[PDB]
Amino acid sequence: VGNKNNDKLTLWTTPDPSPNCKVSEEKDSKLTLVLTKCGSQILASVSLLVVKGKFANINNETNPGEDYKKFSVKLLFDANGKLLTGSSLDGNYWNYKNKDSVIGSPYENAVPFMPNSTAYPKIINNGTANPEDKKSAAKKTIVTNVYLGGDAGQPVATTVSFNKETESNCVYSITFDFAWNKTYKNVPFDSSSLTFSYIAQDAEDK
Amino acid sequence: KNNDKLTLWTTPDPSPNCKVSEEKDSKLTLVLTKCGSQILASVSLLVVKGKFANINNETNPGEDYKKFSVKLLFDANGKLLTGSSLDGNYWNYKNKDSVIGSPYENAVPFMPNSTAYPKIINNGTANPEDKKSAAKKTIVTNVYLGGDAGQPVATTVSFNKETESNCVYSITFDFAWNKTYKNVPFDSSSLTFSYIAQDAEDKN
Amino acid sequence: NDKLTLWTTPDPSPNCKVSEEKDSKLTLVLTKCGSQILASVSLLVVKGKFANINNETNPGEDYKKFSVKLLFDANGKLLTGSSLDGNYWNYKNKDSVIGSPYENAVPFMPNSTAYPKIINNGTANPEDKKSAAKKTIVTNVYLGGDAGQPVATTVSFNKETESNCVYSITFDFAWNKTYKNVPFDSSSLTFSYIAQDAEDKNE
Ligand SMILES: N[C@@H](CCC(=O)O)C(=O)O
Repeated sequence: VGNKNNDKLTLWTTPDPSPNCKVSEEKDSKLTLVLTKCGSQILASVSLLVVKGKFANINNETNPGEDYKKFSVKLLFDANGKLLTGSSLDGNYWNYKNKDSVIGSPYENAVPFMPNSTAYPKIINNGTANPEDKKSAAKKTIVTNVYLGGDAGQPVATTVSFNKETESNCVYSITFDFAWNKTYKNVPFDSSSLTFSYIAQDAEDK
Repeated sequence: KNNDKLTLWTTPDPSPNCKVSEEKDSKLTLVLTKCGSQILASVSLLVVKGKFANINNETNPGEDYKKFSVKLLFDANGKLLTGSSLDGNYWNYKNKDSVIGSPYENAVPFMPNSTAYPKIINNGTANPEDKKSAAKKTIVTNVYLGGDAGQPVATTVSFNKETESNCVYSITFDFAWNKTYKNVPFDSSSLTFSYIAQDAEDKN
Repeated sequence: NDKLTLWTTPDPSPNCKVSEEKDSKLTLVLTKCGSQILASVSLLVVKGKFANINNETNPGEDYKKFSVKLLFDANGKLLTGSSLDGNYWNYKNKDSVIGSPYENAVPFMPNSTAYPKIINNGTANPEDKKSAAKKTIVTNVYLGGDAGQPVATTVSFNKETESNCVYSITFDFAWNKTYKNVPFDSSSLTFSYIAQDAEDKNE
């Protein structure tokens, strides 16, 4: 209920979260996500440690199926930038920064942290596959690798997508898709930190 | 009014604004955000007509159909020069999802640092201690066509590499691929990068 | 722009030890964007073992990797065991450094909570498990800015204990290719990390 130390320029999970995320089951993972506002862009840092279930100890020798070689983590946001319930991330410690924790009250508005609707539109598809007015599927996308245990020999194909989701009537979204072709033998899903940026939505006029 | 001199951009949803093969054959979305001593940049390229709108290296083998470059040339004041791939009409400081009413006079603080990224590196028989870095002017990475991890494109961002139109600063995007792509539009995933900024003139 | 940048200078003299004293130029710029540091790093080695890599004539594993460490004290000052010399490691003034050594750069240090110095999980319950990998960024830089000359690059935060350091930034470089007369001249790498907060002043 009010502090001098709360910065509305950082929206985060806290830097050292308790289990806060669903990969396979409730609270089976720690998502560390920091969104820092640098004006027109968000500067983001993401790492995922899964602490129990299917992906806490990957073994594709003993679990060869394709459902054991990929998963997705979704953040769904409403018109005001609030986290919606169908999200992978629990909202309890998803809030503006105060020291190494969150502000006293849940945030009302985080639109300026949302991926820009104009740059990253949710998309309409009829007929005209190309009148040369065609809009970019890929632009909403960052494609890279993270590395399990910070080992360069354990890559995981990582796709960050902006405003790709429609679930729970969301207006904005950030999706992390992880997938690997290597057949990993007893490798915890513990991802190296990934820096990325996206163009920010502006605050509403009045 | 709402005009933000901490962002220099193409607008987030540009009309065709770029030449890859021919005039206005592509949409370059480039956002430069000033974070003091560094520029934070996001770039994506959609080509909407010509050679690279639908890559088919089965029907177009050989290497002029497997690479191209996009150049931004800047003068002493950071203004976009005419030989640039990018058209300057909607290259300007931000105003609420568009550009400011008038063309900018100065964007030096957005330019790649001359000291960090000197125009000409040629280390002679110079002493080791005096040697300058060719690679430092360079970022080497991949973007992915259609946001598909199986469609990589070797991407080099180069700073102050260009001499064209007697430019003092430049940003170059070189794209190339070895995969023989069958009907893949050049529609690149977004690339985040940073570079060291030139200081403002005089009393900075 | 000035107390918000901690750097090597953009065009440094030899300032770094890879094999021997002042055998390399580390360009490191740390820019404060509030809760995160925005970083650019590039390494040119100008003499010794790694100035002209030849793994045909020097096949051993000690010729195919090396590490560059920055060790920091409680106040964020560079400690002497560091690879980087502290003479031109300071807050920015134009394309150079301030007249006097800095007293405090805690707000540039990698967050202790996000990147704990010792965090090992013998007799830890799942919920209490701490991440080795989170302290890590793993990527490639490219020698000469050539896409055919990759170097596996790991940036690690608060991994070092040397000289009783409180914070650290480590650059590990390694390659499997057998390079024949390739100077170690790395392409620039952008990265960010979560920043330590300034300590509470007047309570
Ligand atoms: N270097 C500028 C900075 C302007 C400011 O910080 O307001 C000046 O003092 O002229």
